[PDB]
Amino acid sequence: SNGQITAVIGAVVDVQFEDQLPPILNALEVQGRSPRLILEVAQHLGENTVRTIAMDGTEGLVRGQNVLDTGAPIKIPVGPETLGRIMNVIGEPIDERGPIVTDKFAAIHADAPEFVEMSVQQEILVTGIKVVDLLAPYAKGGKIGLFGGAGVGKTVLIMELINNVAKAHGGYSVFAGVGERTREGNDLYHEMIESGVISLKDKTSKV
Amino acid sequence: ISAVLEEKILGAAPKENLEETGRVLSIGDGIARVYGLKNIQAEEMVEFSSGLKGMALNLEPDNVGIVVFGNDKHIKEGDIVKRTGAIVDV
Amino acid sequence: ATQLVKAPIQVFGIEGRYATALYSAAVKQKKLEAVEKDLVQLNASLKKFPRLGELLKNPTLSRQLKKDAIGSMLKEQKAVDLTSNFLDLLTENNRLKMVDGVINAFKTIMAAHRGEVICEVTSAKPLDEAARKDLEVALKGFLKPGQNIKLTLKTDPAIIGGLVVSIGDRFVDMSIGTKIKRYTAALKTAV
Repeated sequence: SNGQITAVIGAVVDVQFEDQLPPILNALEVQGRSPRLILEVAQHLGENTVRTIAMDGTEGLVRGQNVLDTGAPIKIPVGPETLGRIMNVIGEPIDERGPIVTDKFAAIHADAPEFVEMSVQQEILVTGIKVVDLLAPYAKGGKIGLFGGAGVGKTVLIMELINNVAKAHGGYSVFAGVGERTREGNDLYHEMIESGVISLKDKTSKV
Repeated sequence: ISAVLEEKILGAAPKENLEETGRVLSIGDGIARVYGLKNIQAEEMVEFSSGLKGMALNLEPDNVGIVVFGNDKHIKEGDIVKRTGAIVDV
Repeated sequence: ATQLVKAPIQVFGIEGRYATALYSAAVKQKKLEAVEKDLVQLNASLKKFPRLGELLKNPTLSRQLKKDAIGSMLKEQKAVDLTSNFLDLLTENNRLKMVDGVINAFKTIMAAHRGEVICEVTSAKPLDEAARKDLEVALKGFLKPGQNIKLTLKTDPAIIGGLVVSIGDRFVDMSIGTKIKRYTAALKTAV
């Protein structure tokens, strides 16, 4: 369950194992990195070595460095404790608010629901916004495109969607800033603090 | 004396019927390359250890490229793949 | 760098590099004939049992098992330290899958070292008595002193008659079948 780094080419790390080869999409932790480097196995190359993609920077790595296989995919913390927090890809808190103390961890690669687990009725998710609930209704499980540029209340609409769903339906929300700018992310986080959806020390967070 | 030595050398390794059985050299993205399956045919259905199905599409000199009829998470490198003996049918 | 006869042949490739390094190592010491005969015995043992070759050329098996099997089958051949180190170097770099090539490359040496030039003679029918010995006499004058002839004989009725002789540097097609073929081709293309 312990391997060694064979090759380092950009964000691609080839790591060679001895006894047990980790499966695809498993997470391997580099043992010499102080901000810990998690590598996700993308493919098996044969010869007991696997090709992995890096979740963080790669400068300073040396060949032969010890990598520990977790035996599972990237398990991120989940629960009510992650509400109002900011996490990176691997679940570490990056909002300087302390550790995320939880009891539930879940892998980020799971299976889709089956054909018998799906409802035949195409129910709509009522969101309490009159123009949305009348002219362009939101379907449960659907794909929704929210347009808007600068100067329009797109952020305010997003937070109103979060607040109305948490109030009318009792369901929370998750925001995922996939490749977002740091300035826009900081503005969104401070607007979420100001408008009360993200609440510090009150545990009334909704996103 | 020499023949017994080479028999011991052969017996140091496990016995595998590579004509009808194969070991997964690499499994990923629904496509598995296997060492073995010497009597496999083109487009022939195969069964994995986990119960999944596959189709032998590429007949390469070194390995056999098989497209997996299902998720590849249930297949590990070194698993046993056996021929169904027939082309893919429904 | 390496002290030798400075490439008696022109052998290329990574397997040629390994064979020339082994030749240099076995000519610095007086172990050239010993390493030649144990490599011949090793190649004969690999061709005798193809299961050993499949065991060596298996990427699934670890290299420690391969070098243990190599040492086990070299103990019974009563090998020397040079060929043991050569096979350990081959299995260290995972290049033992081409172990048939280097030995063949090592068979390409000790032909120019011993002066043996490969000659191939093909006839319409196999002949003897008045043949063979006069062919050897004719081929003996084709070499500078210090060189020998290694002759391989072939038969093929498709050449009608004559002889097809090939040496390691030149070829001659003085055969009846090719002669009448080009004569008929000339007659068709001209008349």
